[PDB]
Amino acid sequence: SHCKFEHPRHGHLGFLPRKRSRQIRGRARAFPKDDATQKPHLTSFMVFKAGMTHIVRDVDRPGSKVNKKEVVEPVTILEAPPMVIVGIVGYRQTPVGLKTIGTVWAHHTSVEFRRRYYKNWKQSAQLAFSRQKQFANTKEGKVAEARTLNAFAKKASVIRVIAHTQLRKLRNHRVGVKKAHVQEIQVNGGSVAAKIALAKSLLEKEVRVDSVFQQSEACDVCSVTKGHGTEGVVKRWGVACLPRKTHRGLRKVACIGAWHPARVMYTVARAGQHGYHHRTQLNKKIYQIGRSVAVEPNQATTTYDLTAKTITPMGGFVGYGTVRNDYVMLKGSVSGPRRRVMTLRRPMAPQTSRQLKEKIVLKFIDTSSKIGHGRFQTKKEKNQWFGPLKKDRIRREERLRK
Amino acid sequence: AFPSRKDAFRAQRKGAKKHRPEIIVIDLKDHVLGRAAAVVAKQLLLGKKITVVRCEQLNIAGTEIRNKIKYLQYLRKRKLTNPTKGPFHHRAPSDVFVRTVRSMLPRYTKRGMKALNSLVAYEGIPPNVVRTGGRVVIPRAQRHVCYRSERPYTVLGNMCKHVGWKYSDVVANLEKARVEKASRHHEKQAKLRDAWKSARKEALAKMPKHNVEVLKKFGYA
Amino acid sequence: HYSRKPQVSSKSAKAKVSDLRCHYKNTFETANVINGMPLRKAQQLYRQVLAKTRCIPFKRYNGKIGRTAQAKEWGQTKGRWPRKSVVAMMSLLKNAEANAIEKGLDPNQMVIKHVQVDQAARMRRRTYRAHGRITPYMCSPCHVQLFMSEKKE
RNA sequence: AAGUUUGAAAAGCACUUUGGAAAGAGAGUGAAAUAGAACCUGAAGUCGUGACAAAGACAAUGGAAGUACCUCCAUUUCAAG
RNA sequence: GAUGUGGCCUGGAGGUUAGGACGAAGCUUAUGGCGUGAGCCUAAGAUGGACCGGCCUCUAGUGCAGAUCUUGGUUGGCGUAGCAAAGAUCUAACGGAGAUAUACUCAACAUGCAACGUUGGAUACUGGAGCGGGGAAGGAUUUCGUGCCAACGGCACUCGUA
RNA sequence: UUAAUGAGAUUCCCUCUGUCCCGAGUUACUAUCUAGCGAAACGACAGUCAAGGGAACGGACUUGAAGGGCUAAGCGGGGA
RNA sequence: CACUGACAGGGAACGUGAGCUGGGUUUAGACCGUCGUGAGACAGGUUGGUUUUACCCUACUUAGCUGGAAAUUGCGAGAAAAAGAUUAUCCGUGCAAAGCGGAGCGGUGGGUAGUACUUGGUACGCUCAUCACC
Ligand SMILES: [K+]
Ligand SMILES: [Mg+2]
Ligand SMILES: [Mg+2]
Ligand SMILES: [Mg+2]
Ligand SMILES: [Mg+2]
Ligand SMILES: [Mg+2]
Ligand SMILES: [Mg+2]
Ligand SMILES: [Mg+2]
Ligand SMILES: [Mg+2]
Ligand SMILES: [Mg+2]
Ligand SMILES: [Mg+2]
Ligand SMILES: [Mg+2]
Ligand SMILES: [Mg+2]
Ligand SMILES: [Mg+2]
Ligand SMILES: [Mg+2]
Ligand SMILES: [Mg+2]
Ligand code: NA
Ligand code: NA
Repeated sequence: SHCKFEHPRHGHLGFLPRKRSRQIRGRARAFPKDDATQKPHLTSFMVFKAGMTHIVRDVDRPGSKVNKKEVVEPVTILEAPPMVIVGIVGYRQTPVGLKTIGTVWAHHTSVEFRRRYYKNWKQSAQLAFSRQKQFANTKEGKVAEARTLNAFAKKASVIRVIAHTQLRKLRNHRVGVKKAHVQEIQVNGGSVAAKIALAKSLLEKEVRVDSVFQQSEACDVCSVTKGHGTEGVVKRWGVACLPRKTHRGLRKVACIGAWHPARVMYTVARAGQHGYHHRTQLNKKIYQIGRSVAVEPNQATTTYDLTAKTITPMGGFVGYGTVRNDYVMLKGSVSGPRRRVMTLRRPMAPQTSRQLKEKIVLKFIDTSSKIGHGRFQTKKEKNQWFGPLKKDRIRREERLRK
Repeated sequence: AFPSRKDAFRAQRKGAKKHRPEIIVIDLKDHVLGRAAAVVAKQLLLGKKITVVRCEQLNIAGTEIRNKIKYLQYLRKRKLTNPTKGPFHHRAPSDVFVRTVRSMLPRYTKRGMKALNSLVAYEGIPPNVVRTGGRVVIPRAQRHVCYRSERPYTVLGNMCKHVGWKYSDVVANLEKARVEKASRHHEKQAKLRDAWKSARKEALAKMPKHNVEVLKKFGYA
Repeated sequence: HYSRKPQVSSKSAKAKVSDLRCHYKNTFETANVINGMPLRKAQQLYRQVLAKTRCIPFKRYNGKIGRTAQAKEWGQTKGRWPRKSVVAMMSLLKNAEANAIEKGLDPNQMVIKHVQVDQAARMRRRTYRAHGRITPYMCSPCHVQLFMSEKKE
């Protein structure tokens, strides 16, 4: 017999299985299509999530009742220290897929890059890349590098560079890790020879986020969601609770199948892992690419708000701390908690709609405290509200006797 | 499969030569799918080692639309309660040929498994096969003797690229480069071939006469 | 009379205990793990199990026990820390060591060569169940025998 | 419910050594201790241990016909045969 | 379903013919041989310790895989389900075999854990319709002191209505 | 027919609310992991599916599809 | 009755009770009508009336360990690979024609002065210093 009343099913079957992700970093499963006409360029970057806040802006959108009016939008702040390029790889097409041809390594590598090959780096012999390092500079090693670069030139169709993060430059106290994160970044544009030339030019050097992304464009984000362990069916899939007088518990699915087929199907909701899944999220607009505070202290000062202040709120980002490097401000939210590393990618979808083409100009950036109900934008404002306090009177009466 | 260090050590200790098993290479271009499969399965059960090349050029009788509809009917078969267990539908032409052969063998028995494991299939002609010797055909399964010319027929690669195979252009480019290389080499060897032909033509004056008479009597002049 | 005989009787020591009031299934696992070990190594392992820095791997009688990281060194994922069996096996090892000393052998060279645990005769108590039923409540003790030999460097 | 049926005879294990003890390892009695006290014989079923044979998922068992390896088994042949 | 069989097997009787401490019955088996078969016979026991085999007649409480069969003993599930009402203990000293129990190397942690009785101190509970003090019915030594810790007090004991 | 009475059977109104829209957060005891102790019920043999025929609703048969081994916590489709 | 673009029809042991609920139906108590001398009956009405067990196998959901191509063995040799006294110099070239080519200058530490990079840590010019390859 058919069901009396109908509704859509609970949950999307294209996100199965709901298992823990294989790794903690976000990795792009595909890169945007290569257009050989353009100039060669990089296509991704790695960043670290540090809290969120909100902004004010005027809207430029003809036909909307919000035209030429001020709106408040929440934003996410992600810290972006420069990456370092250490290698070059190439791929050739086969009837069974893409195959790696070889790898060209840089002549020198960092300790943070080499730490990634150990579990106990401090109490070890620390010999990674020593034989390669001494062999690559003899007569034969130079010949081998020439050979592999010619093989790239002859047979490759895809060129990627190997890059890694700089945790020593990140200088964060709650990110415990000291071994670098490593990823391949594909080079798009130009021909294979031009790609190889660009990749060889930027070897052993560092790359800034502002040389990959521009202020008012959009991006895709690859990252892993927050974990919640073992979860029941009501939270995991959003099924309805049962009436109060139900014997043996209410937070269940009442019927898990018919008599035939004499089986439980893969489409029925069950308890299990929730969270810690990889996700690719589509159209996040960049609102600001901010310089390092050591270089420019007035990070959050706008043209309309002349107050001098940085992007870090009073009392710090809860559980994260101060932002000390270059950073990016994205509209809206991203998957994952504070302190997790994520990947920014150049967009795949068409970028021709009005909302994606709009130019963004900020008017106010909020820097009040995220502990409690913050009501001051700066410490000077708080000091103007409260005059001198008892602690200050004691300080100024015991710092003058000398 | 990468050989193990123990195998390499044993081969060095024995100090033998490079061994190659007895293998037959079949060029499958313009062959009828079912008849070629029927012949190959019987030879595999009789104990041969067989490699087939150019699987994207097999033929099926009928129109491409009719054959594509048959494949889509095959594709819709699926274990409803858990599709990770249901039939697995391979889309490449070499996998299609391998499945056709597997269906004509006692697969569940070990003997059938050995016979099926003795077959290798390729699209195009790969470079590890190109130089191994002359290829063969199956006369009782060729299109120009099997089909009436007026009827339409299908080409397997064309049928497969519309149901999901995604390497047709890669195979086409590889085959183009292959044929150019082989043609240039063949033209370069013409002086050698002609010199040997002339040498055979001229040795008939320097051999003894009574041998030439035997050659003429048996028709080798 | 043991189920196996040492190769050289003059260089071997024996020990045995009967109707020991420890669980047969726990003592089986506790005793089987030291079979090929030198005597000092076995004693160190038992001390570390009492300290809970290493575990006893449960390989046969392990249906639905917990998983632990300390089992990884034995190639397993299940193991426990049974103190009642561990202390009894420590006593048995001390007896075998004394027998070796009295025969005039060096305990720092002994290697355990034979270990065997067996089910002994059971004892009966009772338990009370719903609707006026009475049902058994039994104890399962064990026999243990072992011998060790002098290794020849 | 339950044969007290150890042995011809208690000769029912002195003494040394480890252990809180129960016991263990030696030593001794006896034709025999694998006759050590509820002790003649000591089956089946079930379990431990040592050695060995292999072995995918084909439930296991089973029939027929061979082969590889083993065999504390039987029988027949060794020189004019 | 009927019938036949110098057809097979078990306990006892009348005859006859043999065996056994140089090892009877019983038991064990990759011990072969014989028989279409029921079965019979030999070998080995690094098993046992006193009775017993063949043949012709006679006689019967005379052959088991199953009866929700009877009685005894085992067994997977399984070191699993659980041992969650009556709020709760902590600390030092003394006692005890119940420890501070180690091979090289090693100052101590990372290699003897867990648990107990008594006294002092601390912290809580019962809350006079009381885990207060006396009696009837019912029970009959459970009462007292000194010991002891095999079994019993569904964990434990140096303690006990044992 | 009846005032008073009712842990009797029924309908409406006011008050009220997690009964519901539509679920979220918190506590104590469990479950979960460990030390000690330690059962039962049940138990032909077993245990992946589709179609076919069949005592006309197969785990075992016929023809196809799958299927490396061993495990922890859950769950209530099948084991008529 | 009201909303809506629309309020289509069916199957899955008349899907779905070790998933619930228990209003109806279908025990024992009791009242009414009709029937029966009567005990009692009614496919008539009415009120009140215990909803048991998963710790096994499979299925499903998540969560660990680990062998393996003769799918555990044979020594049973198959590369989407390179081209050559039978695979036994190096680049270039088309499985060409030609053209090259074969103390030094690398890894490490010591001084010495400028630069580049997100600016404490790496490179780079000279200069000895031990190991090096050829
Ligand atoms: K439990
Ligand atoms: Mg967390
Ligand atoms: Mg209820
Ligand atoms: Mg806050
Ligand atoms: Mg459990
Ligand atoms: Mg009870
Ligand atoms: Mg009772
Ligand atoms: Mg006896
Ligand atoms: Mg009878
Ligand atoms: Mg019987
Ligand atoms: Mg409890
Ligand atoms: Mg309680
Ligand atoms: Mg009180
Ligand atoms: Mg007790
Ligand atoms: Mg069920
Ligand atoms: Mg359940
Ligand atoms: Na009788
Ligand atoms: Na009447």
